[PDB]
Amino acid sequence: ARSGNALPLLREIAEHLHHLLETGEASTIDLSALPLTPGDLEWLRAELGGGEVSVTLHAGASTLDETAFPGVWWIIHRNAQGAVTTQFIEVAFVPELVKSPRADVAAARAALVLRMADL
Amino acid sequence: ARSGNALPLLREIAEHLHHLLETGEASTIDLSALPLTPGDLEWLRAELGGGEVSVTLHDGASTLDETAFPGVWWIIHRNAQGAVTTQFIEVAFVPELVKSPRADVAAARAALVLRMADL
Repeated sequence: ARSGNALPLLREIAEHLHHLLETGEASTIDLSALPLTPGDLEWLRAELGGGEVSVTLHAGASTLDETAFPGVWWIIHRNAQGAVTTQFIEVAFVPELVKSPRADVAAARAALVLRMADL
Repeated sequence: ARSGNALPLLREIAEHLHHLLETGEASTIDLSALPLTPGDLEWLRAELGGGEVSVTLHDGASTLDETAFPGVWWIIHRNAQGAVTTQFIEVAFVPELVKSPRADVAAARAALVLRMADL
């Protein structure tokens, strides 16, 4: 039912939280790195619990849910039909994917300026 | 019923975007405080569109939605009764509210270390 791989997973998460706090460096754990059972991932999800912040990223669709441990985010990527393709744990103040990149923000401003000329 | 008074807001947004890029400083446009009609706000929300990131935060609940323009976010907080307490645009790389504070992450680390001893 369970592989026992889920607990070294918790120690890794704790180490990543330490790293985040000391360096500000975020990290990700690819859950497909280990052969986890529906049981392992199921147990890990239950241990981590649910937080107060839920994010949807539209590509397919991803969900980035803060667990009950602030700074620990459960990430599920799904295809356009809803099938899960990959799952990760990200240790971060906010997942990097949520942030608007600088080049995109500059291009946003340009788009807006152009749009203003047609209104 | 539209008054035409939301159109200047596109220029304001474009200026805030320039400011964010040049200075790294986020800005806000307090929509609730402006003399806009409901029609004006619907027009603006429709014009800015929906983007790649949607966030839900659960005191009452907030929605932090990226618009079609990267760096431009539409924020709404409702109290437990559903009443909007604030609605605003946030020009930022990520809204401040989604980030887990350092003190909360430090407590998470302590909690996880303690929990591991029980497994």
